[PDB]
Amino acid sequence: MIQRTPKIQVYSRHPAENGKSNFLNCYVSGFHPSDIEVDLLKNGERIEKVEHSDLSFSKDWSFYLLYYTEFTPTEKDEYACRVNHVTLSQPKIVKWDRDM
Amino acid sequence: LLFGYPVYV
Amino acid sequence: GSHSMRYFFTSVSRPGRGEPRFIAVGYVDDTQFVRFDSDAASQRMEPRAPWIEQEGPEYWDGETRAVKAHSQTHRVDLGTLRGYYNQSEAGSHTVQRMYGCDVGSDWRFLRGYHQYAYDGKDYIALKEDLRSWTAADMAAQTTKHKWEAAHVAEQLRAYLEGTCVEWLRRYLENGKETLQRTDAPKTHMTHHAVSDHEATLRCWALSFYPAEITLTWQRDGEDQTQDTELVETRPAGDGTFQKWAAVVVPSGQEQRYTCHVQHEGLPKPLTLRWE
Repeated sequence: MIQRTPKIQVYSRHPAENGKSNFLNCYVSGFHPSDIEVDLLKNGERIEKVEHSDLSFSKDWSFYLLYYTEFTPTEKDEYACRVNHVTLSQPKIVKWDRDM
Repeated sequence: LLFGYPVYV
Repeated sequence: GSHSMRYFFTSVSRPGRGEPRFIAVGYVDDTQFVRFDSDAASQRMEPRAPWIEQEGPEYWDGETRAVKAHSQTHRVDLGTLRGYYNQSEAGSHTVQRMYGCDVGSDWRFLRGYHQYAYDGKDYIALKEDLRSWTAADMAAQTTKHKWEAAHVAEQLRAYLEGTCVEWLRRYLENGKETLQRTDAPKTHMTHHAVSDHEATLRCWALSFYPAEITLTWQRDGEDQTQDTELVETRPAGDGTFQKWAAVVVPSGQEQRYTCHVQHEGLPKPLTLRWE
């Protein structure tokens, strides 16, 4: 049966400014089936308080979800999104780049 | 407002 | 201008782990306004936009009744489909359903939809005349014939041309501040050095609503379609959207490149340049 790989974007709600409060987003889209595992990482460790949007889908039926957590960027802290899905043979980690 | 009538495949 | 209302339903069977998971969401244009989640504690249809919160207990009670009835038909459908495709008891399968309506810029009924997918693939859809059915599979034929004999399309025609657009128009009015607004993209460019001989120029569109947007690069006015990196429009999390488009600019050539932004909230389309 049909299996489509999630596309992944990791980014902030507002332009990142150190010392100012924001949301860090991991957007996963284009995927099928809907069981997906999505975590936000701070310096490689799982952020506990992480919410997601309600499951919905595009015109070709592929699912999308936004995962998000409150955060205040600093110069040193590294953030990332780690995703696993049946189409992925190992969890894919995408690092947050505050120019993307 | 949702469709009010049952539909089964 | 033009508007739409859509309801999206997903049901996912979980053999040996109880009832299938069921999630319903409703949208007007790009704004989500309700949700139901069968795993959640409340068992109620719940508001997801501030303007729907002042509907009233008749609304919430009724929509909770109707959404639970949708959960129940999909729970039957999963067993039905597994039978049609001769599939084992063991596997997880997915039924999706979407229906809803478009109005044009006169706010009158323009187009109606009602379609299902099974395991990520088109199963059956109501044609645009709202009188007939498209089915590809042999298994889907059983469904098509059942629906023809029960006059489901007649029932759906009535709802899509009447109730569906009447409630869309009510929502458009009640949610006028959120739904009949545009947020124009706030734009900027970034420039990062790949190496000594070229650089990436990225044109950003941020905080816009609705989601529809065109971001293009030109070099001396020639469209750079095949050499532009374009990402999917993505939600900011606050009801607005974000997009970017990037090109690789050989040294000294920044001045040849323009970024072109088209969006409903802009008073004229934008031409941006690194300078």
